[PDB]
This record gives sequence, C-alpha cells and structure tokens, in this order.
Amino acid sequence: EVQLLESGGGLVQPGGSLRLSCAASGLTFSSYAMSWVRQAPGKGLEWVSSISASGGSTYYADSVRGRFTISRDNSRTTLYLQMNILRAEDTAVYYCAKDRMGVRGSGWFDYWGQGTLVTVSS
Amino acid sequence: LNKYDDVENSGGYGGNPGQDNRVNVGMDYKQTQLCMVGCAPPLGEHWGKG
Amino acid sequence: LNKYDDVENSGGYGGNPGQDNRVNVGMDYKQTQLCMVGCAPPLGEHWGKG
Amino acid sequence: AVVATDAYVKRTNIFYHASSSRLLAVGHPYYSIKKVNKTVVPKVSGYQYRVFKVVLPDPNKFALPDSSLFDPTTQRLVWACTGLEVGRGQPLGVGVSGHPLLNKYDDVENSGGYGGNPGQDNRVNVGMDYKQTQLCMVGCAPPLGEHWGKGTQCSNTSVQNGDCPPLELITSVIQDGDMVDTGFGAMNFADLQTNKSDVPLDICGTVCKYPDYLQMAADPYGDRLFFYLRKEQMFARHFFNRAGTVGEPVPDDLLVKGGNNRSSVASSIYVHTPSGSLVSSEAQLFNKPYWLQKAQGHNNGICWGNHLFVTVVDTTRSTNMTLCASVSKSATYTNSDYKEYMRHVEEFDLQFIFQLCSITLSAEVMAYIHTMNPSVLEDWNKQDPYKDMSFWEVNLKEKFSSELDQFPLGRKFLLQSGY
Amino acid sequence: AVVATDAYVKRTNIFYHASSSRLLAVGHPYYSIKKVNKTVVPKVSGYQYRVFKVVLPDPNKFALPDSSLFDPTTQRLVWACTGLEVGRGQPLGVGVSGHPLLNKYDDVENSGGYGGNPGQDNRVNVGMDYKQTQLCMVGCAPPLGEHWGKGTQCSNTSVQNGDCPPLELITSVIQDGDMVDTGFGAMNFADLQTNKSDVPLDICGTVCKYPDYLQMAADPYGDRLFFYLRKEQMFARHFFNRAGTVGEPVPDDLLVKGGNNRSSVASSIYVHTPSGSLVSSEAQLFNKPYWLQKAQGHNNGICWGNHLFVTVVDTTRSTNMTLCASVSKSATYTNSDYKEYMRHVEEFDLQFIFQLCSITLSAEVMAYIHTMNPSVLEDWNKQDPYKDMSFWEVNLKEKFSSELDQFPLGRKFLLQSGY
Amino acid sequence: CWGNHLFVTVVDTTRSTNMTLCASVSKSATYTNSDYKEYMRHVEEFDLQF
Amino acid sequence: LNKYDDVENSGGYGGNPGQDNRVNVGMDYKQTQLCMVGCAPPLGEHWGKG
Amino acid sequence: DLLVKGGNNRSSVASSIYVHTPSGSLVSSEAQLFNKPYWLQKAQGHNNGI
Amino acid sequence: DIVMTQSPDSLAVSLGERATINCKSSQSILYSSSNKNYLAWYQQKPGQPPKLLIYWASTRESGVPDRFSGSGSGTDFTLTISSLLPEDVAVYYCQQYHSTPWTFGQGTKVEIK
Repeated sequence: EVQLLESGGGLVQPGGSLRLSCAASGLTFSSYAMSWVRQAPGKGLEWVSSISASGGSTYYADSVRGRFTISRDNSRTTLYLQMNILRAEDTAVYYCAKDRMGVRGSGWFDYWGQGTLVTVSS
Repeated sequence: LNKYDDVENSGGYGGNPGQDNRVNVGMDYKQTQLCMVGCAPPLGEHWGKG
Repeated sequence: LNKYDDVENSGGYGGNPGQDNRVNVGMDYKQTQLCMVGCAPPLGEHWGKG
Repeated sequence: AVVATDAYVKRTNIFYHASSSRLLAVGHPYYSIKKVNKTVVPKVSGYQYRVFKVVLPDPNKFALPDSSLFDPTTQRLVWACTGLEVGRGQPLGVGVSGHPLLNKYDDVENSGGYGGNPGQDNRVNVGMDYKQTQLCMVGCAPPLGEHWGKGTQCSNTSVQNGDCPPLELITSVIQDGDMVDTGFGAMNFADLQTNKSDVPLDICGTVCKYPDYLQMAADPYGDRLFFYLRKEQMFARHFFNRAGTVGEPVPDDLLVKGGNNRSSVASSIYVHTPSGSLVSSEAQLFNKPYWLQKAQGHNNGICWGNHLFVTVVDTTRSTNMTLCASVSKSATYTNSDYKEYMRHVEEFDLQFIFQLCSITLSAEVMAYIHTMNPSVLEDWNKQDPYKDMSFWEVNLKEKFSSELDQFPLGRKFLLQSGY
Repeated sequence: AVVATDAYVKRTNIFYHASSSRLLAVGHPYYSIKKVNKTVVPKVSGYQYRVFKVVLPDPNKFALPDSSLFDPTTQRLVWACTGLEVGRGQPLGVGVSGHPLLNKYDDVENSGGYGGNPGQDNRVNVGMDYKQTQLCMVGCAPPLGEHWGKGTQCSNTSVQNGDCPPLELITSVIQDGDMVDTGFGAMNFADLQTNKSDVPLDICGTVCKYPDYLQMAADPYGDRLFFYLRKEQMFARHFFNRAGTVGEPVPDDLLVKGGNNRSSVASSIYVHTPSGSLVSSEAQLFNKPYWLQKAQGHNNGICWGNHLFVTVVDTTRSTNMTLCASVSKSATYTNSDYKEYMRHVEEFDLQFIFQLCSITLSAEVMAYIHTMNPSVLEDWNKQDPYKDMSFWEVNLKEKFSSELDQFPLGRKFLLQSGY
Repeated sequence: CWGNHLFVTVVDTTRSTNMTLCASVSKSATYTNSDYKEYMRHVEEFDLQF
Repeated sequence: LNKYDDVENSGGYGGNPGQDNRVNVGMDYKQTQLCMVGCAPPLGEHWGKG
Repeated sequence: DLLVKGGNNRSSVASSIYVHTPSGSLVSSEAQLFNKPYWLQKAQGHNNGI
Repeated sequence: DIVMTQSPDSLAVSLGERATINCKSSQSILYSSSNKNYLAWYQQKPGQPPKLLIYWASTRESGVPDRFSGSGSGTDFTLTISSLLPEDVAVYYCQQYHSTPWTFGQGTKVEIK
C-alpha cells in the first residue's frame, strides 16, 4: 500500500534548469533514507544522489556534483531534485528509490517510483 | 520576492536564471525603539533619484 | 494545526493547498514571570468579537 | 519553643585547619560493570550527588594546648565550623549521555506527518547533554530530597491494568551516589515508567531527586543545612513525540475531525531535549573560600556529635574520556582490531577551618539539650540510622594542626580576618 | 617551619626596566616539517604552551650607582620582580583543526530509524574548532602539569589482549611546546588510544596537559607560581558515536530487547564536538600591565638563581594563514597548477620591571637558606635539573636601564606608584 | 486590607516540566508498545508566607 | 571561490578534487571599530613575500 | 607515523587544509564608539596633544 | 571505483531448466570478521521499475519465490534460477554497496528459449 508518484519531466533547452518531485502515500516518510537513480534510454542503471532520513547529509556522484541538488520535505512528504546547468547527456528516465535502513541507510532499495522522463535538446 | 540562490553554506555552481525565479519569502525586521519631543515636526533623510 | 509552508528559506512554488493540510506541531511558549498583590481581583484586557 | 545556639554556646579563640588531601574516583559513567564475582568497576558520573561525612576528633579527649583554661567537670567541648573550600581538578567540559533504543516516535519542531501508522518498537539511538547544575550544601545531618513516586491504592474498585498510577510526593535522605534531576523531572523512573526506554541509560533505572529547600528551611532547630549555594540553567533544543497507546483521548469539542488518513489523531505526548548553553570560568562556585558568617536558622555552624555533612553537585567538569585497546594488528585498519571503553574521573580536595566552643551544663541547658538531641548528652560521659546509609567517609582525626600560616586556606583566613 | 620572604629579605628603591623586544615564530600548525636532515620548519600552533626562561644579569657583578650603601662581604643581592606586561600582535581570530581520517559513525543528535552495523574503515574527514582558553602564570621554577596515563600492572594473572588499561594520574614539568587540553580530555593520547584516529592531528600523537593548581598551591615554599590568570569557555556543538567492538556491553536489566530491525543494539559510546564561543576584545587578558603586590605563597616575587619562568597560553589569536604557489600556467584554471601551504605566525613582546634586594647573612639565616636551597648559597662565591628540558631562552643581561620614563611601561609604573 | 481580604496573582512559567508516565497492560517478548499506556501530568507546589 | 567540502558534516571518501571546483560563496566579515589620532600617519604591519 | 593507513578508496588521504568563515555576532546601539565626544586629558607618550 | 562485470552475456534458457549468472568485482567485497558480502540482486521488467530479489548475497526478500538462489564470496558471485517459467523473462543487475559510489552492473538480459 506504499506508493510513489513522480512529476516534473519535460523538454528543456541546454543550460536550463528543471525540478523533479516524488510523493509517498502510505509510508512513514521520516524514517527511511531515499535516493534518485538515473537510467539512460537503452543503457544501464546509474546512481545519482542520496539523502539522509532527516535530510542532514547528502551524497552525490562525481558527474552530478555541483549541478544537481537533492532535498526533502517531511511535513508534506515529498522528495525534490533541482537540476542546474543541464547537458545533452542527461536525457534519461529518473527513479525515486527507497532504502531499507533509516539513519543513513544501507544501499539497497526496496520500493521504486514509476520514473519520469527528462529531455535536454532543441 | 526576487531571490535566486542561498549562498551561505550551499555548494554548487552558478546556474543562469530563466524567467521569473521569484519565491514566497517571510522574515522579521531589525529591532528599533525611538522617542523624540519637539516644537516643530522632525526632519528625516533618505536617498532618492537625483 | 493549520500550518502549510515554511517560508523562512523557500525554493520554488510546489503548488496550491488541497483540503485538510494540517500537521502535528509542538513548541514552547514565551517566557513570563509575574506577581500582583492587591485587595480586589485584577482586571484583564482581551480582544473579543464586536 | 526553640532558642538559637548563640544563646547557650560560648566561642573561644582557638582555630584549626584540616585538609582531606587529594581524593579520586574512577569508573564507568552509565552503569557499574560487575563480573560473575563482584563489582570491579564502580559507577562514577558528574550527575551524581557527592555526600562527604567528615569525622572530627573528639575535642574532650583531644589534647588541647591548654587544659587549665576550662573546667573539666562543669563544661564540655564541641567543634564549630568557621570556613571551608571545595577544590576541583581536571579541565572544564561537558558530558554526553543517551539511549541506544529510546522512545521517540517523531520530530514535531519542523516536521509533522500523517502518512503511515506507528508500528511496533519505533525506537531510535539518541544522544544529548543534560541541564547545567551546581550546588553546595553544608550541615550536621544528611539533606532531605523530594521525588514523585507511586501512591498506595486503598480499599476501592480494583484498577484495571494500564490505569494511571497515583502520584505521591515522597521525601527521603540524599545518600552518596544518588542522581540529580536532568531536565526530565524528579521521579522514580523505575516505578512510574515500565517500558524502560523513555530516558537515557544513567537515569532509566534509578531515582532522580531534588533538594527539599522548603521543609529544610521550615525545620525548627536548623540542623539540616547551615549554608547552600545553587546555580542551574537549561534550554529546549529539540521537540519530539512519544509512541504508545494514548490513555486519555482528546475531547471532541476541542478539535474539528479530519478525514482520509487524518481520521486517526496522532500522539499528543510532547517531550523536549534539554541543553546547557555555555560553561565559563566566571560562573563557577568552587575553588573559592566561603566564610560561614551567620547561619540561616538557629544552629550557627555547631557540629553536634563530631560529625559533618558536605553535599556537592558539579556538572561543569564532566568529560567522559574514551580509551581504545588493540586486540590484534592487521594489514589496513580493520574495525575489529580495537575495543572501546568509556571512563570518567573525578578529583576533589576539601579544606576546612574549625573553631573550638564550650558549653556550661546548667539545669536548664541540660534539659533543653535533652529535649533537642539526647545523643549529645549520652555521649558526654548506640544505634544510629546513619549505620546502614552509604556516604563517603573522610577521617580527619589525625589531620588537625594549628600552624595556620603554613596552609593556603590558613593564609586566606588570616588575611581576611586581618588580625 | 617555613618563614615568609619578607623577614630575611629587604627591598631597595633601585628599580629597573627590561624588555625582550619583538619575538617571532613561523611554522606549521599541525606537525613539524623535516627533511632527511632535521626540522627545517618547526611546529608552531596556537594551542601550545609558551614557556620563556628569562636570564638576568648577576646583581653582584654588574655596575651600580654606588657601593657605599651595601656591604659586599656581609651581604648579597638578588633580583625581585615587581611588574610585567605581555603584549601580543596580529589580529584576533579562530584556528581550525581536524583529521582526514577520524572515527565517527553516526550523528545521533536528531535522526530517524536505524541503520546497519559498521563495516571496516568507516572514517571521515572532520574539521572543528577547539575550546577557548587563555592563561598566564609566572614563577621561579617551571610549572607542574597533570595528565592521565597508562598504568603498570603488578604481578598478577597475565591480562588478555584488548583489556582496559589501568589509569594513573601523572605529574610532570611543563616544557616549551606542550599542547593544552582542548575539551577532549587531559590525557596521553598516544598510549591510551591505539587506533590513532580518535582526535585531530594536533594531539593524536602527543600528550595534552592541564596545570596542576592544587599541588602547586600546596608547595612548602611556593616557588612554582607567584601569580596566575586563567579564562576558559566552550560549548558542545554536535554529538556522535564511534565504531568498534564495545568492551562492556549494556547490562541485560537496563534495556528491553527489541526484535526485527531493532534487534542489534547500536553503539553506546557517545562523543561531542567542542566549540569555543564568540571571540571578543573586551575579554582579553593581555596587553595589560600587572602589578605584583602579594603572592599566594611565601615567596613574594623574589627570583633565586638569576632566572625567571613565564608560561603563556593564548588561543584568541590563532589564525592559520593559507599560501598558494604557482607551479605552472595553463589555459583555463587547471587545478593541478597550484600548491597549497599552511603557516602559523606568533608575535610576542615581554616587558618587566624589577627591583634590587639585599639579604643579610647571619648564621641562622644562612642555615635556613641552605635548608631551602643549596644552589643559592653555592653560587654566592654544577649540573642543573634543566639539562634535558626545553625552554624559549630570553637573555636580558645587557637590557637593564634606570631611565624609566623613556619606555612605555615605565611611565605606567611611575603613574601607578607616583614616586 | 479592607474587609479581611487579600488577592495574590501569580504567573510562573519557568517551572513547567510536564511529567510523563507509562503503565503496562500486558507483557510481551519483544516490546510490542501496544502493552504501554502513556499519561501526562503536571504538578504545582506553592508556599505563601506573609 | 576555492572551496571543496564542508568538513563540519561531511567527509565521505567517494571523490577527488577535479579541475575548477569553485563555487559561489557569500558571507559577512569580522566586526571592527577603531579610531586613532596622531600628527603623523599611523603605521601598519602585514606579511609579505620574502 | 601520525596515522594508520586505510584501504580501498581510503588509501588516498583527503585534503587537510582547513579554512573557516568569519562572522560578526550582533550589531547594537549600546556598543558604538562614535557620535560621542572625547576629551584628551593625558597622552600616553611624551607629546601631549601638540 | 569498483567496477562490476557480469560475465555471462544475454543468455536464453530452455523451458524448465536452471539459469546461472556470474557477477565479479574489481575489489574484494567480503568483510572477514562478520562474513558479510555486500551484494544485492535486482530484477527489472520492460517498462516497469526494477524489483529487489536478493540482499546480503544470500538472503531472500519477502514474497520472492523460492526458485531463486544466490551464492558466492570474495570477488565471485552467482545467481541461479532453479526452475524457469515464462514470468522470469527480465533483466537482472548486481549492485555492490560496500563503498561509495554505489555502482550497478551492466545488466544481463534473461529470456526464454
């Protein structure tokens, strides 16, 4: 009875910005750490960024660091991703994934979102 | 209100704004107390267009 | 309690409220100490419906 | 009626200085590690009462410089306290406590959620620091302490399981090693809370007490305290929420009911986390001599029965050091090569200056002293509740010396008195 | 018995002023850089004891206005200190310490849920600022300092590997360049912590010391400190755990066991992060003259052996400047074109006013001085216990002058005294 | 004091610790927390002297 | 501005400083007040390359 | 000899050049120096306000 | 960064037969003291989010059929489907969570024959 719904995808010009959001329905959101996972069209699964259960600490990949940002809204129970200075290599499908452990979390994911598509071209 | 980024403890490079990046912001002001007495109304200074 | 959004440091417009967006909130009050002594009970002022 | 000691005791010009020398205590800060045999490592913490029972030599048997200045038959002698200094060592610091599994359902400061239901065992690892407290008390008898305990349920309707236990204000004696309140209240946490996961480890199985200043001030004779100083401060850092079945649901008229997942009203038991702002060298009370000039009550610093009781609480120097030992050595930093231990160390140096006093035992004085304390008269020629109580015994029978200027407190006393 | 120096020592009106001029020190703040030869770049930090040994000219040997007042054969002369000022340069600041590989698992101040057990090598890069301290003491002899060290176990059952080491309170002599307590403990961090990853790089392989005031106040002659001043403050910013097997697990009766994902109890070794508070200029102790009038011992500011010891700690000016040197040039800001260095610089100015004193050598006075100190009488015609010790040596043999008004501190002295 | 009356009004929020109590209805192996009922109480202690 | 990590709450060994990792940073300075009077211009001291 | 060597990605020690961000605490009107006259009573040096 | 290589290429398994897939890392994943291998096995169907199959390299998730199995240690790991059914056509991935950044495999496509 736990659901995850994503919204915010679409076309955008290179160099522009975007925002993605993920909403959790039947879940004690304040406990479990969460992450965003990218997947290029026709390629494999790649990690992007992760946040602590309380939102204190965040982790990014090398190719993502400096441009993207992950945020949490426990009162409204929503997960945000802010994308800055987009490139043509970031056109893909994004997944909102839930960890297993709480405080910082062991890195395997139980439930996943449906995924939202982001395109960066002309 | 016109405000683009938080720059205190926020790592990350500077993205270029699009159109209308304004956000809903609230705050409280500087604390002040003042009392003057006179025969004529007091004068006040400000900065205006010359 | 009727709280909707945190406006001290905000980013973006998430959306508009639906019905029944209320959250569990706790806090501590203003600090006060006070002592009156008199022969008759003290008078108190408040603001009521006109 | 009661008369002041000034009426029936006469003071002499004989002064003595006694020092206990350096005192040390080392042990675990939360519990006491006892093996199958016995308690090898005691429990030592900065949030504990320190009760020193100081034993003085008998002035009658003690060989005075002059034995011809008093009447051996019609007069007796007693030690009257004049001044003291409590010396602490070690640097200033703060101590961290907590619970590996503590009852904390949710954060309510800037979070409130109405998502899923609370399952079984929602407990989290939580560490904090306590309220900042300092206090010093001096008297002839151990101080009284008040706490809140389970009351006695009398002949009535038998209570169902889970009913709210009745509360009673229980007064007792503050013994050595009893804890002090830390911003969670002054209650018997062992009896009033059953889950054993509501407060940190160092208080979740004991009783926290608070001094009973009102009754100790209302006592007629005034033997419980001649002198006290206190200084405490705290603020609220985080607000959270407890998890459990709610005993008393919110009345219908106070709220407007919700719908969907808002129908189930969330828990309404709100708790905070205490803190102490700042430790500074300009707020301390110790390492300073106090001249006990005039007592608050009638007993003006007279020590009956060659006893003294000093009560100290000082949380300003409460650093818990961490030690590490190496079980084995590997290639590149295995975590299982090392064992971690926690220790706390406390160091004191108590210094006192006493004066000699003599009492003329007339008929009225004998009757009055018999009414006040029969032990004082029976001694001048025995079961005592202090027998089974635990204190820290400091013996000063062979540490009295009248060479005042050769000791630091003696120099301060001579300079202060001027003469 | 011990008599005050006021008896057998008589002061004169012959005042003198001396100063050490500017003193500078430049070096790395964490560790001393050394090439294959030796330490090219020393280690200079703001959290170090600065111990100055000032060497004075012999009163008897050097020139006097007239020798008719004193008797060379039946009298002798010593130098007595009557005022000083310690001036510091450079702007106020805060120094940052840290460890690239520090043992910190979770931040337990405010969290949600549980996480798994530590793997191997869960170590992170951590920076912080220390407890704020500033003190200054002066004496004829080097000061004593206390710390907590590993103890030697006597003949008993051989201990298994990993046991908790026994603790001893060790007293030693503070030398120039020793570190100060920083809110982590006054303990030997090189012996008692084997992993070498529990405290920052400043003190992870050194001994922190704390002044031992209790015993330097109980010295029979009181040559260790004439006077001292101290100011400390701190607070606790963050709280966290540690990673490693727990030597003493939580007792079975203090907690209720959990199930499912709360089964394995999390680590209960809690540590905090110290932090000094706001730095200000109205709280300073330096750049202000001090007038010695009465000492806390018997030695009333009289220097024996023509030397004097000044101990200073000042953490309010401890900025680590950062320097960058260009290796090459590129098109668009290559990051490997630059090399980064850390320096710390310290500046001092010590100024004193001394006074000339004479001692009358009768038979009993000579016997008393011989009992107090044999070297004093031997020199009035050897191996010192400072043979292996380290100090900052400051020579003032040719820097004595009676033109008081020509120097800044002399005018302040003349205003204070008036004659 | 006219009419053998006095009125003393006191407000003191600096001692307002709300004590929490827990009672047990059943005993389970592994901390069910449905075994525990939570109550909240507050106490005031006074002593007026004139 | 040349800044890599906020070592206050960070330190994960999962990356190395690449080329041009500079970020936008704002702040306020140390607070100072000073007033000097003299016939000749005052002297100042700084640290320069040797 | 100041550290125990790590393994895997801990093998390369991270940067150890630590910097902080200054900030003044509070601006207030009771701490000002200016807008108040000063009378030069006695100079510190030999030149007495000439 | 630990590179995970899935040795068998996209392989077609006959009906009612076992399937084996090998995952290999460039570093040792096992922790010797507790004997824990930090490896998880995920399954993804075309057009849907992937679903977890195995964690700790041995333990199985609730609701996952017993037909799947996992084994291995050190730098070698295997996932085996004991019996093959048409609903098992998918793409399987191996992830290591020993050290950051958490890396997934290249993915192996499993299909009926």
